[PDB]
Amino acid sequence: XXXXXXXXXXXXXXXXXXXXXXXXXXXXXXXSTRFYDQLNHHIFELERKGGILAIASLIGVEGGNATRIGRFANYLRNLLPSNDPVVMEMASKAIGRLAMAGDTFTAEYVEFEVKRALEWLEGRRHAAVLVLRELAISVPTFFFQQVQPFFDNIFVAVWDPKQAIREGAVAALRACLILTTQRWYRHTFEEAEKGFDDDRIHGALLILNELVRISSMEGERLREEMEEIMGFGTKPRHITPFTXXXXXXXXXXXXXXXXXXXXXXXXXSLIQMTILNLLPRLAAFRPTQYLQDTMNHVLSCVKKEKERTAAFQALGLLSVAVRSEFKVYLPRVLDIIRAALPPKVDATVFTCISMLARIQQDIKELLEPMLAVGLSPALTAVLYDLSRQIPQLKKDIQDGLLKMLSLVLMHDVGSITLALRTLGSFEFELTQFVRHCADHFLNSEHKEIRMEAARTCSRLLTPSVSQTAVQVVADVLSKLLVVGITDPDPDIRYCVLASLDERFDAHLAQAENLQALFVALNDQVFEIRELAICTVGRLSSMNPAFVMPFLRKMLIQILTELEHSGIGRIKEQSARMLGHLVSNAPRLIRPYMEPILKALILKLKDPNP
Amino acid sequence: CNPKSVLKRPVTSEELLTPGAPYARKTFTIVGDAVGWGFVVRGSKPCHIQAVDPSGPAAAAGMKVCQFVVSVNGLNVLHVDYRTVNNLILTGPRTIVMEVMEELEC
Repeated sequence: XXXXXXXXXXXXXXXXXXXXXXXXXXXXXXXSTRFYDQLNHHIFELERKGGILAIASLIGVEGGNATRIGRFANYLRNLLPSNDPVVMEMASKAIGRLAMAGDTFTAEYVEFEVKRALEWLEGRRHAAVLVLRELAISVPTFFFQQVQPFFDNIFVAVWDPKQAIREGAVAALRACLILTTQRWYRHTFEEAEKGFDDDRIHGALLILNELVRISSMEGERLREEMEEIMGFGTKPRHITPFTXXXXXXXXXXXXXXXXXXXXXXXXXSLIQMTILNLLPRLAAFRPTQYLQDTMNHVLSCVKKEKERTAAFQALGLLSVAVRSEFKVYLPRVLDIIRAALPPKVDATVFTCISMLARIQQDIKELLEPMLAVGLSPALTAVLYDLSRQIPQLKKDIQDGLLKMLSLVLMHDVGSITLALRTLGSFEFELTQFVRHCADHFLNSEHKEIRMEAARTCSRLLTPSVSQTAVQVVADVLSKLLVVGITDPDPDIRYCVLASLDERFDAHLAQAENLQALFVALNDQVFEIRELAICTVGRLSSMNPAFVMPFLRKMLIQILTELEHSGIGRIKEQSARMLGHLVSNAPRLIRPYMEPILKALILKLKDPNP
Repeated sequence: CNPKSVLKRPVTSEELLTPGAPYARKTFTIVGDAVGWGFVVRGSKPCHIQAVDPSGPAAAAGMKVCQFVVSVNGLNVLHVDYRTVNNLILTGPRTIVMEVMEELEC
């Protein structure tokens, strides 16, 4: 593990590289110490991306130690003064992961970086900013240790004519003001308004938003969820298995934003980017003159390009905020949506149609161009949440939506995968399709299609009296059992086995199906074997005449592998397996408890954890 | 004297049903918690909210004491007993969709 692992370490420094580092982290799970320090130093000095992948991954898994911290601290202190882009952000993330290790040296290491970060406040300035931002998230306590130097130095450095600093330093000021609000504000507004009085425009708006956005999360919670786009009554198992100035200056923040809603109409893409995000959240606190200054900049950016993506998102927040007064601007907004969709970016258009109602019967006619755009994860998430919020015609939604599904599932690869996610994501109202899908997965060499089509058929058999329907379910489940036994790819076997829920226990308990399951108890994968004995044990009440004789042979084998095999793993696996037997088949095991307990006591008096 | 009643409004039956005027409807979605939602509804006909835990998730998402409910998790419960609604909320999912009458200080 010195030179042989050095061959893959050199192939990691030279897709596969990220997996080579992921395999190194996985190698740190099983795991000499001196050779790993030399191997990390070999990759460091040479390339820098693989060196950070070697340092950070090992430290997280192998565990921070006084030896490891004292050595690797010098390596991290060398990267920061001078480094390339991309590598710099990776080295700053390796600081955050080291600072969240929870060691005694963390107090010294964090405050060492923070003190030097204040000295700087360009690979020096932006590095210190990423250090302070990640430490503010990971370590709130020591980030608060230097607050007065924090604000004073940063309000000077932010307003320098730079773009990388403005992107990161506001996220550090964001991370600071969140910690300040939960626990300065006068010194923030003073230096911000001094800076506002064209590089010194788009920065003030983010500071003004700080008072509006933190005081009212209601604006952010709508935007944060759209960007991403059990039960209390369950009976537990009888055998437990082992386990102020932000609101008073809110409109004032908008008053200094209203003037910054038409002044910087077209300056210098970068400034326009900060304007179009902030305006809806500022208006969402207090909506028309503020909107008119917003609408002039926002509406003009929708027709333009490089901003249309954020333009509808701002308008979607604006549509929820401005409820009644928006009806005047219906012809303006709807004409761009009716023109934008035919070209197919438009993933936002559907999200905002959900946020626009968040209504009229016109939307019913608006669906027929909407659906003609194409299969996207936003559209089907919207139409599901459309029938949630406004279930006026939930049947008409399902009527039209099933017509789309029929066209899709009648007739590349990643779309059919997502099309199965489409069929399987939200509720629906499917016999021929599934009997035809039983051919597709068998006759598909794509691993991901088989893995998803399995999830689909088991879900569409949730309605589980006509004999033909039962025989169909029996046929489909027989094909699934064949795939679950014979498929080479254990991932497909893993999904199928996991898909055999409580719902199917009436069908799995059939004689023919149970004879298949018995073969499955000799599976290559122990975990599937574990899950199978759980299923078989659970069925031992339904059909004890078959299950109890078969578990008896298995019980002997478990105790044979336990007692007679002189190997840690096999004995360890056998105990775990006997665990699942006790829990799932308690009737069988009670008469035989004294033999088992003597064997287990003997294992307890044996001289691997 | 064993029961406690904290609702000033004697009856709101048919007072709510009329559109507009005294209140403005709002829909509150409450997510389940390990310690429970922390609200009680004790209105016979209108099923008004009896009390709300100030530190609970419901109080964070509005849910003031002086409110009336008519629908829970979609199903309309405008005219049922409070205990019957209590059965529905417990038998339902962890996250509860609730509509609050939310009288506007009248």
